[PDB]
Amino acid sequence: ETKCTLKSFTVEKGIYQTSNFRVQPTESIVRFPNITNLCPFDEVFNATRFASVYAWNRKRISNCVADYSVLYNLAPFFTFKCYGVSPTKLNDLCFTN
Amino acid sequence: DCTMYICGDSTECSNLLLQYGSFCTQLKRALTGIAVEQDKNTQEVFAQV
Amino acid sequence: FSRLDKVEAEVQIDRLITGRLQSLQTYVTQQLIRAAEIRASANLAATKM
Amino acid sequence: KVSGNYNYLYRLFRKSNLKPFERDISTEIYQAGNKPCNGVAGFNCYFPL
Amino acid sequence: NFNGLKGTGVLTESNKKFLPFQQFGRDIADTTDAVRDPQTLEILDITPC
Amino acid sequence: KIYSKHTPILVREPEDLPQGFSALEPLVDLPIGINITRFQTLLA
Repeated sequence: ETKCTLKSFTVEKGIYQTSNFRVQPTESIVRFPNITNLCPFDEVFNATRFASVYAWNRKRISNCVADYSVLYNLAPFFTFKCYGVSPTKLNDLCFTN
Repeated sequence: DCTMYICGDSTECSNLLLQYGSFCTQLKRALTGIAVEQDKNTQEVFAQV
Repeated sequence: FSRLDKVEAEVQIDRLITGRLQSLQTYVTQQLIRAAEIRASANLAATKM
Repeated sequence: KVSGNYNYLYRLFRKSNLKPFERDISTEIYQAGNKPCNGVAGFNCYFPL
Repeated sequence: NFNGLKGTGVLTESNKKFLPFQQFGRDIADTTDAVRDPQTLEILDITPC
Repeated sequence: KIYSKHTPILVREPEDLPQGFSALEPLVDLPIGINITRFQTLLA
């Protein structure tokens, strides 16, 4: 190891420093709430009528499980491009509201 | 330390750091140069008998 | 990493690697200056002895 | 709609610019002339929807 | 992976008393070191290996 | 965000405000979205 670090084939008497020391993790733990309420995306997207531009409505989505996999499964969803989060990474995060 | 200060607990971060050359190799050499010299100052002042 | 796509997160992560990397050099350069005045003061102490 | 869907509306004039996420729907008559316009839309004052 | 806080360390118990509106703990370095498990609401402390 | 600092058992004449440190704490958070510019405080 010290031969490789010093880029020489022989090392003279002394004290030399080499690679660091670290302890690898043993396993992994993942924690998330227990609600399973299946947020109503289809209610919003497949609504019979939509509001006007000048009087756009605000809807609250909370206390439910978000699943955008089935949402993106729809063919005619074209104009989809997101700023804060990459669009493919919406199934592994959490939001306040 | 080279990496744990910059890319601590991020294995993929260290891979990108290798593309910046031999930066911290200088730092380990430079910081060692100070440390060894500090012992020589004490030898010069006191060790005279 | 987990919030942005890997295609352009390199641009974001690069501007943060350089930001921390430049911080270390300023610290090291300070140490070389400080080590210069201490060594210039240990020789005076050795001469006094 | 083939026969004409006219339940969706917009605006052509507003007195001032708005802050983001603003919240009100005032459909009052908007005028362009110096003289005040009240009641029905007339000269230099027209229906804003 | 406490609610998206990816990292490595040893999870131990803590005696600091978070307020009801407090969930995350920080320090001088501005790196998280105290989180509360969403399911069972004890307060934990995070220190690196 | 609702910041309430209610001190009971304060033995003093009303006069003016006393001397002390007040640390307003958000008792409850309620995310509606609307903004308010006018209101009236109810009293019993």
